[PDB]
Amino acid sequence: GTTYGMCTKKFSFAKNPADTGHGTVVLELQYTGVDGPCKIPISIVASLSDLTPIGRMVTANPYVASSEANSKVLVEMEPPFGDSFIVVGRGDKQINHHWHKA
Amino acid sequence: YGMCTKKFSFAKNPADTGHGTVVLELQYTGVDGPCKIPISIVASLSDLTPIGRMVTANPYVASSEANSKVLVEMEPPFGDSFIVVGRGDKQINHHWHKA
Repeated sequence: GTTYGMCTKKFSFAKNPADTGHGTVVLELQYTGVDGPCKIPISIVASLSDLTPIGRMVTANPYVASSEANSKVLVEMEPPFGDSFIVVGRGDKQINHHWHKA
Repeated sequence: YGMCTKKFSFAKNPADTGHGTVVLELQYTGVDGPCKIPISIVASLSDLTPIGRMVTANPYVASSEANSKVLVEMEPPFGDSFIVVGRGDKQINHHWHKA
């Protein structure tokens, strides 16, 4: 079927975020789980204490495409001016990467 | 990271989600990744102006590694439309109907 949940397992940053030539950043994620297809819990936040989404996901609503473990997904994003964190996963699964834009 | 240059294929029959969208599993054997997938919804093969909405907006082939699969979700208009992936002699298409 096509009833997909949020991915339940940890991701890793397979390649750390890098700037494009059009004012965005791209980040390669690797998914450790086998519950794909599943929706990636990714957002950009002001701090780890307030996970209100800010910034802009350019690759919006990305999915892990497969139940195969260690699948990779590339996400393009536009962090806000100033400080933010890219956060993937929730609770004890959460990984984070700080970003500063001047 | 420009547009992917090679022809894609669909891994399975395009699937109605029930909530008015279509999910496609795109396969790619090119080695020019990471690259942006040239996918859109159009009214007809004669007018490729994008219509509808990309739910999975701006999807990419994730790296230079061949043999990947990318899940794309799109909201076509009600009625007839075409899913189109690729350009020119690389273009593939699928006629979609939404009721």
